Amino acid sequence: SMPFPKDCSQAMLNGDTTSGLYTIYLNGDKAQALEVFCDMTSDGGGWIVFLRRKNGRENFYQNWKAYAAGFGDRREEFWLGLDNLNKITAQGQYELRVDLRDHGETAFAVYDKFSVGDAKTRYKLKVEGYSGTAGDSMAYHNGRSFSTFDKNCALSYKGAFWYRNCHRVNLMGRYGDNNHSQGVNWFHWKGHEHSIQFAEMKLRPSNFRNL
Ligand SMILES: Cc1nc(CN2CCC(CN)CC2)cs1
Repeated sequence: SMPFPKDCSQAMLNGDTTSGLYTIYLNGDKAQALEVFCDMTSDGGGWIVFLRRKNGRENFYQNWKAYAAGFGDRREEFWLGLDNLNKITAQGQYELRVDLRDHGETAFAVYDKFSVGDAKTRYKLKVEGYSGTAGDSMAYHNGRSFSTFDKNCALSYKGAFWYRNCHRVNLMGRYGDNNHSQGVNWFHWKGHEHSIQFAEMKLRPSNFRNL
């Protein structure tokens, strides 16, 4: 086992094949512990989950400081934090996976390259190299800074995201809200008048597939 695994891929290879809460260590530093939910089952596992929507119990209409730090219950609905995502994605080349489920239908998107810049970039999104069944709805968002109501699409749609003008992905939108562009949307799968029941965003090293 690795003593200070830097992501859920290093924590998995530690043999641990059950999804749930694990400690990772940013940059392998024992003083930078972070509790994360590891999805150890989806497409070979090793995924740090950083967003989960499943029941509408948690409020995602939150401010910059909340999006920077993270909020919620890692075992249920939560947001890991942009500062965490920046520090994880700085460690190497990561891939993004998005898992969606709504009334029994499932879809996914993988982006071979995923990074989140630091606070001086307003946590700029990079997403490249799409494959999947959900449809490439993140391309629209590529290179955009993060937006909250206090730093306007966030205000106008009551969510938070790497907004442009405004969105094709709104996974931090209002749960069960089928009003145009208000809900948990992935436009190229279910459009803007269909709020998705279940959504996860997760990351792991892009080289995991052949390590
Ligand atoms: C007493 C505290 N509550 C939190 C909330 N959230 C931040 C940790 C995690 C994101 N990195 C999701 C949950 C942090 S410290």
